[PDB]
Amino acid sequence: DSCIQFTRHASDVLLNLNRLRSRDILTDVVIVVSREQFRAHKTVLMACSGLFYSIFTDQLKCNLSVINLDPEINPEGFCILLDFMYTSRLNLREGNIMAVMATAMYLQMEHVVDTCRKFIKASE
Amino acid sequence: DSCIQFTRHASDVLLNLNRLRSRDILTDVVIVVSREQFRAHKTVLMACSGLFYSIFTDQLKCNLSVINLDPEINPEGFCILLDFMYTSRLNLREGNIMAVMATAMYLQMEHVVDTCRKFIKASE
Amino acid sequence: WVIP
Amino acid sequence: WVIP
Ligand SMILES: O=C1Cc2cc(Nc3nc(Cl)ncc3Br)ccc2N1
Ligand SMILES: O=C1Cc2cc(Nc3nc(Cl)ncc3Br)ccc2N1
Ligand SMILES: [Cl-]
Ligand SMILES: [Cl-]
Repeated sequence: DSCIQFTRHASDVLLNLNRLRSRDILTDVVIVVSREQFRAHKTVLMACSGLFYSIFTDQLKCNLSVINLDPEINPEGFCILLDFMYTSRLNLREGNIMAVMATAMYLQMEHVVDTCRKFIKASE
Repeated sequence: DSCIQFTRHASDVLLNLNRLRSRDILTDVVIVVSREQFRAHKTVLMACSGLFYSIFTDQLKCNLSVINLDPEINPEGFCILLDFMYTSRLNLREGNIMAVMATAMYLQMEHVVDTCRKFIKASE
Repeated sequence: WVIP
Repeated sequence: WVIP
């Protein structure tokens, strides 16, 4: 086509989606990870995670307001990944890399899994 | 912080949100523009438009499944802007620039209004 | 704004 | 991935 493109549009959209999350505006699901609860937008979760994409395209699960993750999932690892989904920034540290990679594999977040594997290979 | 960032994350999120729109997945509102109807995600509309941000943060309007725009609004201008919201690409043409700018002013989409004013100033 |  |  003969379209023009606004370079910063996608970043500005995600920044605004994160502002809505911070003020709990139009969040439509709670993700339960052991004793912790995380409110989010189903569409953002689906856009970032192969697991949430499969869950919310399911004709029965699409209508659930609460999703319980596998008990092996670490709440801090999930929190770091939820922040990444809404900001593009990943708080990857020596103390959390194993939990973050295990959570990203479960959530089917391929680019996160890839950088975790590379950071782990560098330290061996 | 000591975060790393994935450059393409915001673009990939928006691409996936547009795929959901194309398959009518988790769309939660219909925007009526005269005889035309456009299905969309309230969160994406709010993230792109000052008008939709004000509408869906309203305690009564946040619960509406149908929003009727002002009858002066052109359906093609709205369609071009809805596409821009979900892709960052604006199909700006000599034949549609006036309708697109008028719609972007009504929707409170400042960057679109700015490029329209510049393209119009160049042709005078 | 750019030419994509 | 970059250092932002
Ligand atoms: O690593 C990742 C990230 C991700 C996101 C989605 N999300 C969607 N995929 C498609 Cl094709 N359409 C709409 C949506 Br929402 C699917 C798989 C994966 N795997
Ligand atoms: O030209 C524009 C585009 C736009 C988008 C929003 N959206 C939001 N703004 C804020 Cl501050 N927080 C959350 C959201 Br969603 C507000 C105003 C405007 N004006
Ligand atoms: Cl990813
Ligand atoms: Cl804009």
